[PDB]
Amino acid sequence: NDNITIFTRILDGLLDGYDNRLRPGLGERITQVRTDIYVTSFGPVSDTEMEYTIDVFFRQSWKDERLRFKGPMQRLPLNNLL
Amino acid sequence: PGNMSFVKETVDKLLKGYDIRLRPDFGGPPVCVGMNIDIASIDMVSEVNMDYTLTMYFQQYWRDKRLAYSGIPLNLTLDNRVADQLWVPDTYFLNDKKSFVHGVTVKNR
Amino acid sequence: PGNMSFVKETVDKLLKGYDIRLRPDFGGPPVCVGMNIDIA
Amino acid sequence: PGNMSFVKETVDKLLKGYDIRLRPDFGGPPVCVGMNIDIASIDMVSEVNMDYTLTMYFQQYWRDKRLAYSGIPLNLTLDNRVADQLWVPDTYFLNDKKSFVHGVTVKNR
Ligand SMILES: *[C@@H]1O[C@H](CO)[C@@H](O[C@@H]2O[C@H](CO)[C@@H](O[C@@H]3O[C@H](CO)[C@@H](O)[C@H](O)[C@@H]3O)[C@H](O)[C@H]2NC(C)=O)[C@H](O)[C@H]1NC(C)=O
Ligand SMILES: *[C@@H]1O[C@H](CO)[C@@H](O[C@@H]2O[C@H](CO)[C@@H](O[C@@H]3O[C@H](CO)[C@@H](O)[C@H](O)[C@@H]3O)[C@H](O)[C@H]2NC(C)=O)[C@H](O)[C@H]1NC(C)=O
Repeated sequence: NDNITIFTRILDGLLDGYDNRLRPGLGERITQVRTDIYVTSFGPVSDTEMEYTIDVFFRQSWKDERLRFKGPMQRLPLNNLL
Repeated sequence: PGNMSFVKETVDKLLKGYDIRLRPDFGGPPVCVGMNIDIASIDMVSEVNMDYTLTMYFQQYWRDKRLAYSGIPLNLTLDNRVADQLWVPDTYFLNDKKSFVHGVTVKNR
Repeated sequence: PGNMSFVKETVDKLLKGYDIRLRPDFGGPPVCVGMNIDIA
Repeated sequence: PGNMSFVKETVDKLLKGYDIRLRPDFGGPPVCVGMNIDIASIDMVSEVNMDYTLTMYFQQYWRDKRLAYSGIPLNLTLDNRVADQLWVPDTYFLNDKKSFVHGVTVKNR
């Protein structure tokens, strides 16, 4: 009953004053972006244009210190509009 | 007072504070998205491309306890532009190569 | 008058409080929409 | 530690009051835009179409006094959405037939 309210409160309190123009750790650290690919399908290859099509899930991960939070659960699936 | 202003204020009260960034019953049990399809046509099938073109009316159906309203017996139908103000499932077609929602006059939603 | 300010404050009074989400005469009888086409 | 807030407020101070409409030193001497191109590849060259297709990295340099800052020694890289918040030259290719900026994951700016 209360979670869908306390998490909107948390998230609104999580990105107020948050600036997305800046890297996480802009002033102190290099940002290590862990990356991964799942190839859903490969091809077709084109000999005449010398190209090939590939369809993938492209996955990235990094740590943004601004967004660490405390709450009843340890992982939030957010709407991609965020 | 009156239906027009009454309905306007009811919808505003529904959407006031509605967080699109959280799914229905967030944190609780999963939301069940029932869906059904009416096929307009399969337009063409191509061996050289190993694909086919499908046109369909695609529909989805779920509860959002936040959008429950009282005092109005009607099934409210709203302009499609409300779709950008509501949470909707992230449904997608895995083997889709290329697709689009029809947009003549106004986007077909 | 022909004052453009008079027209502006007239249009703004039409749009103020206007809700695009609700059809004309909502809850009432259906809206009659008259189609017309000129073929190019 | 406090650098994050410091640089945030620095950038906000730069943008606050900044006018997109006016070129650097508007009314004063012209702005010098220096350009570089790194050719990625040249696609098909067509006699039948009397055209050729080119892919490149295209870079432009200019100085805008409104964006000077002193507290941060870094060459400050910013997310590409800032380009919509800054004046940028209206360079265009006078002999192009069809062209686009790449957007593979984010628009390549
Ligand atoms: C608002 O829409 C709902 C549907 O979302 C309408 O409720 C549905 O009304 C129909 C009758 O118009 C009900 O059908 C009946 O159902 C049973 C089987 O469940 C069967 O014995 C009958 O032959 C008949 O088909 C239907 O059950 C009911 N519910 C659903 C989920 O479809 C409602 O009438 C609409 N209200 C207004 C004011 O338009
Ligand atoms: C931020 O970017 C600027 C861009 O101008 C960097 O300036 C760099 O300054 C150095 C030092 O003057 C330039 O070195 C050049 O080297 C050769 C000798 O090796 C000589 O021919 C030139 O007289 C000149 O000194 C360098 O060209 C210049 N640009 C670049 C791209 O390095 C500056 O270093 C950057 N700062 C930081 C903190 O990253």
